Order: sequence, then C-alpha cells, then structure tokens
Amino acid sequence: LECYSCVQKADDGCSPNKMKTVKCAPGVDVCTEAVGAVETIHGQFSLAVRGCGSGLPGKNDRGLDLHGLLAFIQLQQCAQDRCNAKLNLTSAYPPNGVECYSCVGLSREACQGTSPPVVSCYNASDHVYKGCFDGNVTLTAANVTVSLPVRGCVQDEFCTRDGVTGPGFTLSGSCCQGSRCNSDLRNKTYF
Ligand SMILES: *[C@@H]1O[C@H](CO)[C@@H](O[C@@H]2O[C@H](CO)[C@@H](O)[C@H](O)[C@H]2NC(C)=O)[C@H](O)[C@H]1NC(C)=O
Ligand SMILES: *[C@@H]1O[C@H](CO)[C@@H](O)[C@H](O)[C@H]1NC(C)=O
Ligand SMILES: *[C@@H]1O[C@H](CO)[C@@H](O)[C@H](O)[C@H]1NC(C)=O
Ligand SMILES: *[C@@H]1O[C@H](CO)[C@@H](O)[C@H](O)[C@H]1NC(C)=O
Repeated sequence: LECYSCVQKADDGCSPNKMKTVKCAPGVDVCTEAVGAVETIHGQFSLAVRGCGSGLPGKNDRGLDLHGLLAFIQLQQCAQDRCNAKLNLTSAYPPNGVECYSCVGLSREACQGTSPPVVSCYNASDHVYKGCFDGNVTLTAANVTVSLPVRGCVQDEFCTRDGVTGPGFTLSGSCCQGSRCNSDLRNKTYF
C-alpha cells in the first residue's frame, strides 16, 4: 500500500508537488489524512498530516470551542492506495479596551514574548472577549506530531492550563487579564 506523506505547519507542506509517496509497512492497510483548523477572532490557520496509518478505515471529525477559540479537526483513513489526499487544507465590530498578542500561524520560531503583533479585541458574536490566551495546538497522525503556538483574545480571563481534545488533537493553554498579558504564560499555576 502506497500513501501520500506530507506535513503542514501551517504552510506549504502538503502542496501537490511536495507531497511524497511512501510505502506502508507490512500489516498496515490504511492511509491517514488529518487536517486541523484553528480560528481566532483575528485569523485562522490549519495543520495537516498525511501518512501511513493503522486500524481500520473510518472517519473522525470534531469541532471544538475553548473559551472562544474554534478548532475543527478532520481525520480520514482509507484503504486504496494514494487515497489520503481528499481533504481541503483550507477552511465590523468596535474594539473593546483590551489588546492581546496574536499568533495564528506564526512559527514557534516567530511567536515568543513581545515579538508577535497586537490585535484589538472585540466581542464578536455578542460574547465578551476580554482575556488573552497563550497556548498551543498539536496534531498527531501517521506516527508524527506537528504543533504550533496559539495566541489571541478569548472569552475568559481566568482559565489556567485549560484545553480541549479531539482525536490526535489538543488545543490548550492559559488565560490572563490585562492588555498584552499573554506575553508568556507557561509559568501560570494552578487549578
Ligand atoms: C505549547 O507547546 C510547547 C511544546 O511544543 C509547550 O511546552 C514547552 O516546551 C519546551 C520545549 O519545547 C519545554 O522545555 C517547556 O518545559 C514546555 N513548557 C512547559 C510549561 O512545560 C508550550 O509551553 C505550550 N504552550 C504554553 C503556552 O504553555
Ligand atoms: C474545498 O472543497 C470544495 C468542495 O468540497 C471546493 O469547492 C473548494 O474549492 C475547496 N477549497 C480549496 C481552497 O481548494
Ligand atoms: C463589548 O465590550 C464593549 C467594551 O468596549 C462594551 O461597550 C459592550 O457592551 C460589550 N458587548 C457586550 C455584548 O457585552
Ligand atoms: C514512530 O516514530 C519514531 C520516531 O521516528 C520511531 O522511533 C518509531 O519506530 C515509529 N513507530 C512506528 C510504528 O512507525
């Protein structure tokens, strides 16, 4: 069995002419395709992993909400070779007082401390967005894991080390109050 293999983070990696074709190990009968989308009130990006997989064919799709961050993950496994290229790798309010650091597809090399840009929050969809969030998104499939930082505005200022999970998927981090407080929350603690 031959499967596409590629990784997107969150960029060019699963494009047609960089997708690779690998042959699966003996006993493996499915290719895998996983695309994870994260959407904040200022932008949206996607992670993907295509590769050789395990278990039976099937589908596993879940949409999640962490304090006003939206995630959508799709996981597809099929048994015809080169079949894991079906999924898309693609998806006026007034400002309130607070401004947060925003990483929505910045590299982990690029999203650190005070380096990322600043976005003026706004209560989109009538929910109030006055917290800042520092955290991360991870996707695991085909025995590889891909992860990027996530930063932005959220409907909660008081969450500490929160998360949602989907199949091979986590979105997790911490909240804070005060403009530009999500410079670095890895120290925040606890419960
Ligand atoms: C989301 O991702 C990273 C991992 O890719 C989190 O963890 C840090 O990772 C470094 C190594 O890459 C470790 O040395 C640190 O100890 C980890 N931090 C902690 C607190 O354990 C990163 O911290 C996550 N995001 C947030 C906001 O915590
Ligand atoms: C996503 O899929 C739809 C069909 O389901 C297609 O019309 C659309 O062009 C796709 N998006 C991209 C960016 O290719
Ligand atoms: C949104 O926040 C602003 C603060 O700039 C406030 O005036 C407004 O009432 C808030 N909206 C809701 C629905 O709470
Ligand atoms: C998964 O990847 C790790 C690191 O490359 C490797 O050590 C391990 O053998 C792999 N396992 C499978 C089942 O592919």
